[PDB]
Amino acid sequence: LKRLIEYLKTRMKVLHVISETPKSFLQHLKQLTFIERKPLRFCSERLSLLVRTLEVTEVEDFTALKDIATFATLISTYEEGFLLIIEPYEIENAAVPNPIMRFTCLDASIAIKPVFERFSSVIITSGTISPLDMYPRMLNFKTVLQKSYAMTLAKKSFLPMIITKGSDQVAISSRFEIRNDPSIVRNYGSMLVEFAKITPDGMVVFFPSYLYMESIVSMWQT
Amino acid sequence: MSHSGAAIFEKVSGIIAINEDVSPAELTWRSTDGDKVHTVVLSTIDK
Amino acid sequence: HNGAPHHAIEEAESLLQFHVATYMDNDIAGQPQALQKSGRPVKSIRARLKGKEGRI
Amino acid sequence: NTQPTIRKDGLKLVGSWKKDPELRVLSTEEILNIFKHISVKDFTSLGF
Amino acid sequence: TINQLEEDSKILVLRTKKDKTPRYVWYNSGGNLKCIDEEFVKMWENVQLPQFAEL
Amino acid sequence: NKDMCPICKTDRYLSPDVKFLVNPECYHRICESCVDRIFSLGPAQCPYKGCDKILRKNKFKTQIFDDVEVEKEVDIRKRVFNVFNKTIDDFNGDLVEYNKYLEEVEDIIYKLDHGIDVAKTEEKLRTYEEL
Amino acid sequence: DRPIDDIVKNLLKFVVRGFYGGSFVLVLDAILFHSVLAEDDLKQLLSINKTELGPLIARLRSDRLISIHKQREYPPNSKSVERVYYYVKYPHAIDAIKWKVHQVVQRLKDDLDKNSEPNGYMCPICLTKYTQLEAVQLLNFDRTEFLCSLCDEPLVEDDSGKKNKEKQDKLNRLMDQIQPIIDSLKKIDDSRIEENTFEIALARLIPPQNQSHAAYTYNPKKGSTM
Amino acid sequence: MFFIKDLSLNITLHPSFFGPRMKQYLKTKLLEEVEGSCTGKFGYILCVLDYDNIDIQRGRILPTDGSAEFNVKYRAVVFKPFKGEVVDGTVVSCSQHGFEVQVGPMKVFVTKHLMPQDLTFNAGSNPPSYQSSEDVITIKSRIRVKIEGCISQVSSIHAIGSIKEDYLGAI
Ligand SMILES: [Zn+2]
Ligand SMILES: [Zn+2]
Ligand SMILES: [Zn+2]
Repeated sequence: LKRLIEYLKTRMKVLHVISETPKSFLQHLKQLTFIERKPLRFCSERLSLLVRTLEVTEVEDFTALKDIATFATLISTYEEGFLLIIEPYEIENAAVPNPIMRFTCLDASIAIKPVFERFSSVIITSGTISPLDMYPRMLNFKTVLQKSYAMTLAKKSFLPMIITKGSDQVAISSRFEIRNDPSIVRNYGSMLVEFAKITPDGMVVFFPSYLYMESIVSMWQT
Repeated sequence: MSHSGAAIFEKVSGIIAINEDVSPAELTWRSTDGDKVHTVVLSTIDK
Repeated sequence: HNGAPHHAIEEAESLLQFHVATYMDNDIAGQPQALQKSGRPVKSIRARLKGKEGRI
Repeated sequence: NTQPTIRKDGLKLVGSWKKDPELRVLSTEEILNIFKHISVKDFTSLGF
Repeated sequence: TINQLEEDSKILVLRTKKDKTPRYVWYNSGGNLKCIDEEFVKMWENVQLPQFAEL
Repeated sequence: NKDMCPICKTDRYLSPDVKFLVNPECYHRICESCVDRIFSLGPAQCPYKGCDKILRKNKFKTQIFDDVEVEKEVDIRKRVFNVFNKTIDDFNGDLVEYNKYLEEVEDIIYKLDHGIDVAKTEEKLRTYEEL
Repeated sequence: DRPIDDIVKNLLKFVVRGFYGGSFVLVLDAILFHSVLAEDDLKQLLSINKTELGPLIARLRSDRLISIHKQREYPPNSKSVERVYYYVKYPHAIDAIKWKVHQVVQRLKDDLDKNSEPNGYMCPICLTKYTQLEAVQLLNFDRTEFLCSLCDEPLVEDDSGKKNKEKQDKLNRLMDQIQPIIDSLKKIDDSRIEENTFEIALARLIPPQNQSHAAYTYNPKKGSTM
Repeated sequence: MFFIKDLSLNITLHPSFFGPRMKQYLKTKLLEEVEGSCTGKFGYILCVLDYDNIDIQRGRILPTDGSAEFNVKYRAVVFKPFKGEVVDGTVVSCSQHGFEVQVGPMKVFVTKHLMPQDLTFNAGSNPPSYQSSEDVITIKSRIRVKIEGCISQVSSIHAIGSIKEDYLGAI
């Protein structure tokens, strides 16, 4: 485990983004540290057994070993549909480099495959699941019947509208690079004030990201 | 730094300091040689 | 090394420049001639090269 | 930058910059430093 | 007293070249006056700077 | 020190030429400039105080791991695994005996690392590499 | 005030206390305390002579420890002298100190390399050195002694290598002694330095006396095209 | 190190050798100043190959001496040392400064500072030698030495050797 951790620390000292398959990582680890895939597949089980047999009263010092065992067990058993990303900068705004290693699951159908294999009848249902044919391609399962209901309304129960331009006919967008533009923010602020003036009870506003909302609310207050 | 500065009062070099936390606030001028100390009563100021 | 006003430094470097110049060429237009103890002009290298009595 | 007019007074050179003339003696160390910065292609065009 | 305070690197004293007589006393706000050995000091005098434009 | 090389006493900041020139015999923070000064003439003892093992200049390398103990463990693992290379197919699929062989090679690697039984395990390794 | 200014002031105080004598320390501490000082103010504060400050100002100018400003002003009595203003260019001074210490440690490494070269030989009669390469071409027919080219005298052995470790010891005895300097430049390299000049130094000066003949107000001129 | 090279030499034949068989005088005088001669540019020249056909150019009479200057081009075997090369040899002389080892036609001096410290001089033993705890270095003894420096003049070559490196010394 110690030499695996030191190999990970060696791999984190990089100046550019490395995108590598788990098989390439395993080959590099074997050729640099003589660690095979088969002992890595038993890393979490062996660590749990060792912690049990040690009868440690404190486990807070060993919480970081759980992440190493998780990484060792995940990257050894899985080699298809997974990709390892090493980035020299976790956040580009920071001056000092802060490396981060992300082992992410690209194939979302892997985790949901035993659910469909074990259970014959699965009823996927959401209030706004659309389009209905995207999900059986995204996740490997076959639907016997897929359909979307339209509510029968005496009167038009909800009134949607798409606002493409502001009051002064200036086009409005929430792209991240143009968040600091005056005019779009003028249109958004005037829109929010007018809607607050005309809404009786309550009103909820949704934003694409937390940072965008922070910036726009701070300069609205400005 | 904003409350302290070098100055020439009556053709004598010295330092101007602001005593703001006390009520009334004061402007104290002290010569670098310590010859004299001049203070200002800030309540009765017109122009 | 021991510190001097810029007039003294310029004067000393002008003296050094003049000595080097008269060592290489004593007959300069618009310049004083370096003289010997007897008063005769110093025979510079250019004077030793030019003329019918020169090296050439 | 404006190049001064250079004229000789004995064993030294003096430069007078153009008035928008301020005259000063150009030291030999300054001339040596400027000659050190002359590129190879530059003085080859000058015949050096 | 000034002689004892000089060697303790507390005060800066101005002494004549003819004899070690204290005349003017300052405050040693910096470090120790004998922090560097003499043999290195002359080496510090063996180096110089080219000009104001290179550095 | 992690930053400074005590043999030449040079900080990494004003002297960027310092590098991680480690020794397989005894791992130390000696820089390349100290290596090219002392050991260019010939083999010598360890320049660090408290250590005097004889080392060669051509055996020098760079450390790939931050921890010295992990680096020497991996190098001992390389020095043992070169002749100890029996695989599953070498045991004809015998899984239990392969595990016993792996336990034995890990045990002799541990003994070479901590030096508790260095002489007997070194003799065993020397007899095994002849075969 | 600014912590980086305190660090560069302590750095400038340390380099003059070590490699320079006491009068140099007095001059540099006078400039560091009173950020803008002229010649008359420096003489009045230090009680120093004009000839005494000569070598001191020459050495601190040669190492760029003190920058000089050649501004002349117009006092009301019109008896103006071209007073020189001594101040400090903080980035220039720290760059000069960094370059000087880098050249010193490079020269010491080169001296260590030269001492690592074998002993060689030297002739006590003609006071000439001879390397080990050219000693072998000068050995006798008996293959026992190396004879001189001119004196025909047996060469004695020099000590190039016997004191080499001592140079390394000298190296060690420099480095801890230069340890506060390198540690100070870490925070300097990790922070931003504002390039001061004569106009910038007038914002942080300390008045040396009440009646100063040198005027600190800058007088611009038209027509100067330096 | 032994090489085979093509060398050109200017030979000044005296007018007394301007006979019908001048070519054989030129070839004989070529051997006497090349065979065993030491030149710092090309090393110790040992033997002249391709003696049956040697390129002899037309000689130019010197305009004030009367001798004829020929540019004789020949192929010869040479021995040129280099630094950092390992050579074998036998010791021919020993002293307190060191011992001289004979490699080819050349005598490499091995200085006292460039041996392991176990070796020390012993002038009492006849012949004088260097004695160590594991080996002795005497006259007419095989020793392998690495040349770390060679100085080449216009007519002589001297080399400096060391045995401090591993897998050197006696064989
Ligand atoms: Zn080092
Ligand atoms: Zn060691
Ligand atoms: Zn001699």
